[PDB]
Amino acid sequence: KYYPAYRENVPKKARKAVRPTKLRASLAPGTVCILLAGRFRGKRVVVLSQLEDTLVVTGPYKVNGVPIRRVNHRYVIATSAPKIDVSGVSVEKFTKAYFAKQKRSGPVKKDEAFFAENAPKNALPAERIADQKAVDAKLLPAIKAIPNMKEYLAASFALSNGDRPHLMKF
Amino acid sequence: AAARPTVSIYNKDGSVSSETLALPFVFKAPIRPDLVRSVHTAVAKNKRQPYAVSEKAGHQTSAESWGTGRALARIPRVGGGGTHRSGQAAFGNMCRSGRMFAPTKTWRKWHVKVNQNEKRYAIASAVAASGVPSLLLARGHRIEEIPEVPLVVDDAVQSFQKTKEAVALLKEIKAYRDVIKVANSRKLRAGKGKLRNRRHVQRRGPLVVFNEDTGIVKAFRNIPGVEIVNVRRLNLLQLAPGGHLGRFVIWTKSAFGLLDSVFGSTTEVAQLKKNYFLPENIISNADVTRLINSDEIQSIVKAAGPSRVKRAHVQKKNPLKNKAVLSRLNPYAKAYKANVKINSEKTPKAAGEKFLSVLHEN
Amino acid sequence: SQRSKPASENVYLKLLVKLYRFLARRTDSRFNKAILKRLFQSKTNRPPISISKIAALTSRKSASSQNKTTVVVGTVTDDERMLTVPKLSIAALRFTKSARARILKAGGEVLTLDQLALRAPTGSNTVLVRGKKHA
Amino acid sequence: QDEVIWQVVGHEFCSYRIKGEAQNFCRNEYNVTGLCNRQSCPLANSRYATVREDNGKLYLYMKTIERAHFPSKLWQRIKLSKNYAKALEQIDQQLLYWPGRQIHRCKQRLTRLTQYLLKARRLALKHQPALIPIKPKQAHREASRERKA
Amino acid sequence: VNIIKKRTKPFKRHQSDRFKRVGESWRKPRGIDSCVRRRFRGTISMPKIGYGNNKKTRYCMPNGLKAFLVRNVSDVELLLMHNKTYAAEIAGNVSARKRVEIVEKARALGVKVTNAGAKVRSQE
RNA sequence: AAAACUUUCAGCAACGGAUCUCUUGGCUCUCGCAUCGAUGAAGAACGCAGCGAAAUGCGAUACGUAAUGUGAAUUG
RNA sequence: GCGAAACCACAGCCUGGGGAACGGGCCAGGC
RNA sequence: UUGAGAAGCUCAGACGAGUAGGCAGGCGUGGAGGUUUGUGACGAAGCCUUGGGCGUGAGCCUGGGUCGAACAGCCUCUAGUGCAGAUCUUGGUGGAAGUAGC
RNA sequence: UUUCAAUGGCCCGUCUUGAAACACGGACCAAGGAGUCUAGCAUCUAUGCGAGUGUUUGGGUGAUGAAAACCCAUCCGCGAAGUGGGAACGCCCUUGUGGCGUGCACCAUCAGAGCAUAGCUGUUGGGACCCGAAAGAUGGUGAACCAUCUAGUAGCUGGUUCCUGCCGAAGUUUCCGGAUAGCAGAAACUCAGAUCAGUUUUAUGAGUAUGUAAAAUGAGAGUU
RNA sequence: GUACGUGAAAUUGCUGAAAGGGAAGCAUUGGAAAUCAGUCUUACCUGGGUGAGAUCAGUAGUCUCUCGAGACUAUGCA
Repeated sequence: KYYPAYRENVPKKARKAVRPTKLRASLAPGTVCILLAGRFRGKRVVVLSQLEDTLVVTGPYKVNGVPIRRVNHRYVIATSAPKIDVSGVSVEKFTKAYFAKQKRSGPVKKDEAFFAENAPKNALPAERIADQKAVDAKLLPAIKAIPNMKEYLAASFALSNGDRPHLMKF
Repeated sequence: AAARPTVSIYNKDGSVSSETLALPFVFKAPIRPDLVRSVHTAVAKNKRQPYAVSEKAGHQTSAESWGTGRALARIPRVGGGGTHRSGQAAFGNMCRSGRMFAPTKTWRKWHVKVNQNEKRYAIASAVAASGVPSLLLARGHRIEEIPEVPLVVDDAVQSFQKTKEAVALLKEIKAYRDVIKVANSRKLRAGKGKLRNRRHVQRRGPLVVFNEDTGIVKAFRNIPGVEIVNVRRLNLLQLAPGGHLGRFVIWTKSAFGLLDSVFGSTTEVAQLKKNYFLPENIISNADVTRLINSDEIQSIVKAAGPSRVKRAHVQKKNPLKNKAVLSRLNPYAKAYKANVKINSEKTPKAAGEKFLSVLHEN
Repeated sequence: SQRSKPASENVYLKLLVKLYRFLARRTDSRFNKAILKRLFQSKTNRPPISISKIAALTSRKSASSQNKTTVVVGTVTDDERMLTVPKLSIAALRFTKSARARILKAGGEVLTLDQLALRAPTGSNTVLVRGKKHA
Repeated sequence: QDEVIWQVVGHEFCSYRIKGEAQNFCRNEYNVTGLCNRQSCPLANSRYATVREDNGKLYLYMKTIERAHFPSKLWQRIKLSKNYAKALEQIDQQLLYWPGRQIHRCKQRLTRLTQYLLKARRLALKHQPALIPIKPKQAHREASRERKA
Repeated sequence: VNIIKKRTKPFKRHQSDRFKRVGESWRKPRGIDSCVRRRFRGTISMPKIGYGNNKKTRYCMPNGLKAFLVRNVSDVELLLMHNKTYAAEIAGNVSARKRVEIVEKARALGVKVTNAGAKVRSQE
């Protein structure tokens, strides 16, 4: 089954090497940024760290209820609000595999859930909540130190009448 | 130019004999599919009955042109009355019951001449093709278990009297696989041909070639597909059916020994054909691969270029945007120093009063 | 009918064109290029050359024909008017039956264009000849 | 021989040729590729090797120029092991000093014939619905009698 | 490798929609004073060799395969080596007795069949 | 603007007899043969069929008689 | 109640301009 | 590296209106020789279809319906071989019209 | 597929005409419906043989169709009746460069190629691409009518049936319905170290232009 | 169902849907509605266990080709 049965034209050696993504100047960690798309559109969140392509971002759980989530850097408006101290919270655990969708597996035998559809359900482990409970612990004092930050992140950004996005500065 | 010297002769029980026959020179004749199918095309026309329409069809009625300008076509319309023919047109291809354009005539050329030497060439080339097993297979013969090609049998076959004797021989030399093919292929012909005494169609079986008849014809004629012929009057209609080379031919020992007298050699005249010599070939050895890939020729050819060559310059890259291509084209961009300070701290204003006065005029 | 392939349907003529197609491009000889061009030519443009013309042309003026093969892309007919045939070596597309017998019995040999390609693949020591087209 | 055979069969008429729009195919059972080419023609190639299957066992078939006029003894046959690695080496040993294109095409056919046998075994184990023909006469009869019923 | 079709609309004969006597099959307009022949603005298009499709993807179905008409099991076995390039297409006149045996044979061969569910039902 | 009416599309029913398939017919070619009539011809008419649509057959011995042959039909 | 035939490219408001008629089809206006 | 239907494969560049006319290659029809160890009452041919596909096109393949006995692909041979027109021929059928009228 | 929206879109063929205008043909659909067969001639290609070539008037023969195939006695037809440039080759030897020889076909200077068949094309006869024009004559029936010759005669009228691709004019000099030529292709030749041009110059002359001769620019050119 | 095989087109009636200020009309691009093709994970790799059997036997026979190549038979399944 192993000797190639067909012509099997091998692809020519490509010369597209993978180089690191260059993020924007203003997408620094600790920036209060507005989510543009997704289920949390309009929510203001705090950038923890920059992943290979995306931003590992989170809004404080008790402020706007935006968990530790990845967001694409093109789908984020980086406001010029004062920075937040994020050097105090470790972000090494936020890797590609940490946010990676759990593998769709499970050796379900014939019938029962296979046919009768007694399927199981998903639930977020306490491990994710445990790490999350730490980040607001190390972030809430920082946002409380400066005024209006707690109220800022709670509100949701929106466009009013007569608002020109190209003119007005973020 | 080198071929098998002898052929083996098989017995009634399909067993080989110790006797052998030198291969006749006709099997070394050139094989000319162009010439065979050109001669076949003409010979196949030489038993055609004439056809033609009646010499008065479409003109039996009587009609005249009513005139021009009467709001109708000026074609003659049948006169009289009482019958619906009144006003109906004839004497023309378009008009119903009219003369069809250019009525077919019996003196069309039905037969076609071929030079007798071309005909002998084609039959020689068709006999040669019948000694090539690959040409037999490509023409639709089930010879995959035949002991040998050419297939020569003993002369005792020439005196078979019963068909079941002939069928036993075909089964012993594995030649019945071709007869079974012909029996299975018998279908009703498609078209109007089956209204015209062409009811059925089928394939062609082996061609049995004898020398003298002692019942071989009557013992083989009822086997579906088998055609029996005499070596003295070989037929191209039977040696290349449809114009296709490689008919499965079974020879008797006496017929194979009389092939040298029927066809002769390329240097010696045929005994049975006055002043006939086998055709010569434009090439002695017809393996062009052997000539091309020979030591004599491959020793003087220049070193072969590659096979299908690589594509150099699939896409054009601009040196003024691609720095890598610029570095290739110009091995000097690495040390250019485009901006060099010339006027450091001197800049002497050089414009005399004479020039200023001329400039500042009017 | 003369440019890139012969108009002939002869299978063996196509095998010679195939052989000299290889010889023309894999060798730097103008003989192989000239022979290949004359294989595409029609019967009208390939006149026969008599056995007498070959004998006359080889032993002409200073003669000294030595043993150079005479090459014609055409038919070598016979000239019964001449009575003594010299020892000749001719390579041609076709020989007539009388010409072939006269050449062989009177000394030398007859070759095909593929037998000569194996003897002189570059056509060295060959006398390339042509028949008169006046007709 | 071979170049004369190919001109007659490859370009005038072969009973094995299926003329398709993009390619010509070969009805010959002894063709490795199944295409009509000069290299894959079994008739025009005096030295030819192919792999074909007999009742679940793959065999290497070879013919030589010296047996060309003995049709009953033209093709020789050897058994190829069920072990794929041994089957590849069997083709290499039997086809030693043959052209690399002919060994290449025999190993390619061994892979496709091994996959087909593998797929044939897996189809036997599975339960697949049986295809039952639709009879035009019975459908017309039952449709008319149903209307009356 | 994606199949690109330069055009999907057929080329209809001019004035074929005004008359039933004039069929849709394309006929070259021989009229000299015809606006369609001279290719004015608003006139229909004509078959040109420019519309010819890529040679590599010519005769290819949208799934990437080339149709191969099959009349019996022997035809489908030819596609043993070409099952990634060709799809078996059983002829319209092949009976249901043979259509089932072609489909079962084409299943083991790993060959796609374009009309495998024709003139048959299923019985699981 | 909905209806009606008009137009377009499709379904079904009509109308028509194309296409397909065939066919005790035609057409063509070849071969064998030599045989009308005053001993009433060819043709025409009128009659006979239990009925026959005609058509065929026959002639007041009328869809035939004698003789020979086959041997059980005839038939709507 | 019985009942045709001629004719039939397709159509059917004007106003102008549109050079070759152009108005019945084209262009700008009314309907 | 397998890419020798050498009638193949492959690389590169330029170019693209077209009447009369010149040239080349293809599509389709009736019949004939060969072939497909061809298709068919488990449904041939034909016809129908807002089913699907292929081809630049002529055209071809196919699903469903209808139908009932024959038919096709490939190489070659052959010809009474391809229609929108001829105030074309034959047949059928419309608007005018339920009008003119009797 | 239907339908809507935006934008565009004059009825097809024929003849005419720069072009159109036109005038014609078209109610609709189906089926039929027009460069065919044959004799001669010439070119070209293929095939066979070749100073030869052609079996088929005929004879022999052919048991499986026997009008086929196969064979050929005597005729006869048609045919037969030196110097330069140059293809190709060898030898060098400063080796490439060139030179030294041998020199086909053909052109300049003073050692038979046919015959037969097939196809293509052109052409001339036959009905001759199809439909088209009063007839006339012969013989009959009661000036008329009918049958045949007849498919009579056509420079003229209308029509003349599938696709794609590649080339592509001229619409006029000149003599005079024409023979030329020009325009556009085919084949064979010789050449890129050779020539050429709806070219621009230089300068000679001649009268700002003019023609001629010899620099730039472009293209491989000249033939038969 | 003798208005009788198949039963096209023009044409007509009914039914349904859609459209509709003095034409239809076709082309190009989409929408809407209706309706289709049009497809799926299911196999590969790597085990281990269990038994299974030959193209495996520190095996015995027969047959067809030509020692060994195919087909089988008996036995073992290390």
